Amino acid sequence: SELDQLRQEAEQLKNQIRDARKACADATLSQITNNIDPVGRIQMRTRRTLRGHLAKIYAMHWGTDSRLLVSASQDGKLIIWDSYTTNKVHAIPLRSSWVMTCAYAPSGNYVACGGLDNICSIYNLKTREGNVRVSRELAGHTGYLSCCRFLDDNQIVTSSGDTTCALWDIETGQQTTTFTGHTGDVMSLSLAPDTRLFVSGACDASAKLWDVREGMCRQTFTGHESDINAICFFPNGNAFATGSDDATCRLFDLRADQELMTYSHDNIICGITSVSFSKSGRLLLAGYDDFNCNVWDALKADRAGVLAGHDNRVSCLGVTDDGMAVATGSWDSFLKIWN
Amino acid sequence: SIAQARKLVEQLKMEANIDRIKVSKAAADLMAYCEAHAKEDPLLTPVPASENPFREK
Amino acid sequence: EVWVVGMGIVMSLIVLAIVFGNVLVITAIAKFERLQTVTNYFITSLACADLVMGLAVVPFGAAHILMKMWTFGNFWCEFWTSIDVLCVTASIWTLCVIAVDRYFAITSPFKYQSLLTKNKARVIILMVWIVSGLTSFLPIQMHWYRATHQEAINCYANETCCDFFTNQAYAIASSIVSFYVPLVIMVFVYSRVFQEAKRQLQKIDKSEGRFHEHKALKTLGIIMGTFTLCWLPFFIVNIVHVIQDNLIRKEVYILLNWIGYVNSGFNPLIYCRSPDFRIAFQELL
Amino acid sequence: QVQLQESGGGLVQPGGSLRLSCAASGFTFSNYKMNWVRQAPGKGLEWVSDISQSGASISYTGSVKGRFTISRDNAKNTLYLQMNSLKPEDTAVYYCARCPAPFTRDCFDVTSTTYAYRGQGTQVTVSS
Amino acid sequence: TEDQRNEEKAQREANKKIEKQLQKDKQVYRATHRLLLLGAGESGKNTIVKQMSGIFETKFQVDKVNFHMFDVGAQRDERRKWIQCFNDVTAIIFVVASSSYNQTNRLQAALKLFDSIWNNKWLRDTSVILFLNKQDLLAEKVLAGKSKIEDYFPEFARYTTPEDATPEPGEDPRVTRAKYFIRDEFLRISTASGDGRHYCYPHFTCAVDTENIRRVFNDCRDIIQRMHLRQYELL
Ligand SMILES: CN[C@@H](C)Cc1ccccc1
Repeated sequence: SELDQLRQEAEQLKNQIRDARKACADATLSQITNNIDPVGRIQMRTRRTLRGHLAKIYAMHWGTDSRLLVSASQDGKLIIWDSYTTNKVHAIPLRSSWVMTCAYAPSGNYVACGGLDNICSIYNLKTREGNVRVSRELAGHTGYLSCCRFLDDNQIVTSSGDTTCALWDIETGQQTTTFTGHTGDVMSLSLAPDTRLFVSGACDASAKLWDVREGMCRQTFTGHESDINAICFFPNGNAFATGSDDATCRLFDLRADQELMTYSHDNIICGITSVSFSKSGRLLLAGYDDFNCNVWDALKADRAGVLAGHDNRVSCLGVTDDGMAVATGSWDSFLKIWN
Repeated sequence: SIAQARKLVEQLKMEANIDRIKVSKAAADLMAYCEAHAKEDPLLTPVPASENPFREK
Repeated sequence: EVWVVGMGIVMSLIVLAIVFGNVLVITAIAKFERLQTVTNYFITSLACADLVMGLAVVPFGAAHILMKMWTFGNFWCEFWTSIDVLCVTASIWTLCVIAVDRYFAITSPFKYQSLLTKNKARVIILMVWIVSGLTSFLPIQMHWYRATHQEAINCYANETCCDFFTNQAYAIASSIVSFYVPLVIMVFVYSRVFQEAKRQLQKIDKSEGRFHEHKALKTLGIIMGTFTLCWLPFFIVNIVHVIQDNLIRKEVYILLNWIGYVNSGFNPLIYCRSPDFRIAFQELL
Repeated sequence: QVQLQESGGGLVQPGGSLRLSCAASGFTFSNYKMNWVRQAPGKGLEWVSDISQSGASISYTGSVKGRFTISRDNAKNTLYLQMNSLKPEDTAVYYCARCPAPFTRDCFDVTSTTYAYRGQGTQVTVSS
Repeated sequence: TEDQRNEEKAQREANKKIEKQLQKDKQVYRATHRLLLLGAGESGKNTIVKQMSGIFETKFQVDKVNFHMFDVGAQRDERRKWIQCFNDVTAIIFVVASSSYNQTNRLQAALKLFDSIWNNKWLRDTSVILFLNKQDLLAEKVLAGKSKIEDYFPEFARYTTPEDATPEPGEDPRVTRAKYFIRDEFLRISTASGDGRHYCYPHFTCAVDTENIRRVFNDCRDIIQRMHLRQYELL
């Protein structure tokens, strides 16, 4: 009848897409990169330890100047740190103790936060006198805020645990666009270098590529076997890396529209919470649930080093725009800056 | 019910017909990008302590 | 010659064991930030007192015993006694402070988590050493402890001898202050802690006992079975040999005092056997 | 792409038996604990049974103990449910649900209205 | 470098005030206890709130100690992600309507949810205070010919009331037997893999006025004492 035909058509389309993807699999990255000299061994030491948070930290974000950074903890605090001198530039108390994400504006005049209140709060840091106060409260999501990234000082893209993403205009306070299509909570998002596209990973073992202007999904990637927690673009914007609860990382290309490389090992049976790239994209840094961080050769898929200085879950990880240092946060309420 | 199936079918139809390139070309592009910017990576190639901002305690 | 060689070997082994045990705890606490807690401050104070005892007290006593002579002058004779008294008093009062800390943590769960911070712990630790320093150096170096009998006067003026003669008003005031009051306080607080522990096991069996004292007595018997076993023998003789004469030979007095010295080599084995301390000790060396 | 396809079902006289098969692809079958869930007409999802990675632990609801049986073949990546004695209250759509994550002792969201790692389901009716 | 020295100094006395304020706030943070109120709309979860928009706040004072209760609302029924945010609360209050023993199977769903919460890897240290609401409705349904308990729990007919059971006076053995069977269903899961790091505290509540906050206070006191006793190798 009317039903049971759409399902068969969808299955046929899935088979056609799979065949088209298979027809493009000329070779593999490992075969091509056989002549590449190995990276070797990466030995990083903790250059700074930042203390002052009372509860576990979920989020951090570097500044464009590669010197200041914001961190969010469920003690009810956003702390803005100077990395070079380990001082404290700002301390902002939050109306809701439950915060899951934080962002830092590229200009540096604003920060953003959100969590188990379905509201994104924007904080102005360049007031003429007084202190930091809420300038905008974007509301309308029906689920907890998972991630938020700034586009200029008037636009922001947020992901929510209501299976939808949103693009908001800050001045009016109304969301310009809604991105639908995921069947699970959207856990992370990453902006392209040109800020024209972005990618999101959901709790359905899938990732999607969205165009900001049109508001529609262009490509979908399904290689993982469990929930996706982290996602990050390659420096040139033609690829991206994802991490999940199945304990593997995967590199997906956009032109080829399929997976290129997998980063996993037999002795790792814990999920991956954070993903980041190096300045040149040669090293891929991943935070794990076993209280450790790993460094992978992004072209040869062999582990190159371990960041082992945290006593609890590693929740957030970030690399500066200069590429000099890597900052990691954990559930033990300390930040660590490595070089 | 019917609406979600229709949306899924439309999305699959529109995603089916997109131009692609070979895996070798994408791998070569990634290799070229990684090799071109090797000198500018501070983490990959260690930086002398003179110009390291975090080295001085 | 065999007797003195064996005695020297035993004393050297005791000194090495004490210093090796009491250096590792401090190094681990200083290194690992996970082992930095309010209680660990008291543990560090106790370990420092034991280390000072093992460095500046035991070797000098061993040299005095083996050589049967005090080579140093009269100034180093009175200085050594003051540091000995200071070390023993500080160690005993640190143990009492740890006992009171546990008592307050268990008996008043709500007030403890807020009232006691890292600032007040350091004030208490400093207050313990200030009082012990004033009750050890002042009564000794101001000559309030000298005895009035003939034998004491001979050794007081003579060099080469460092026998500890005390009058009846110092062997009782010092013993009560240093040992007996902390003993009573610790006995009371651990009695209350043990009573509190039994009430919690009587609520887990009454609630979920159909599904599936030994540990409380074992852990509280080790603490009360080595401090009392190592210090009670000395502090009874210390009063008896002054209240009445000729009952205790000086060899017994020396031997019983040295039994209380090895209690400093057992302290890290009681308060530093937690899994965190075990993994910290495994990480280094 | 994780796929769970259910088989079996149909119309069966009271007292009859049915064998339901669940073919799983796209993930490592050995590392996950599997569940059989069902939804009756005009009702919500009900957890029916579950089995662990190696089959050591098996659980049922009180309305199916003694009658229903669950099993898994890890070599062929298949989940089997055998229904020996059937009642008119067993008419429902049966789904084959999967644990959200591997190597975990818990399963949070398997009877939810929406859930990613669940199959299409098969209709089972026992009327007359 | 005079300007550099001036800005560095300004940075130092800017950090000093922030650190002073953080030290002030640490005492307030350490001196309050966070509770996670869970359950379902059918199970009540609001009459508890009555006697003390994505989350709701409640605050109450017991013997001059602070309690904060968190009601999770306006959230989807996928709790496998946002539950991890409540892994350092002192207690999770789990409310279950034991009267609805006849989705239409509330008790089995509650048992499965409790098992999932208990066996979570990030909730291995969190204790649960279990409230079994609507006992009067359960008594009315058991006394009347509404439904049979062994239709969903066939092992109930082989259940004998434990001797330690102390029913309130003026009762019938059937309602006591049903109540204790339901309670032991949760206690089995609680005792299967507790390992002494956390416990479960089941209570029977019908209409008690201001006694629920007293029960929560007593159970939190017990939780803290047991944690302190365990960390000292003493319990
Ligand atoms: C005998 N004077 C004790 C009260 C103190 C003491 C303890 C040990 C060693 C020497 C001295």
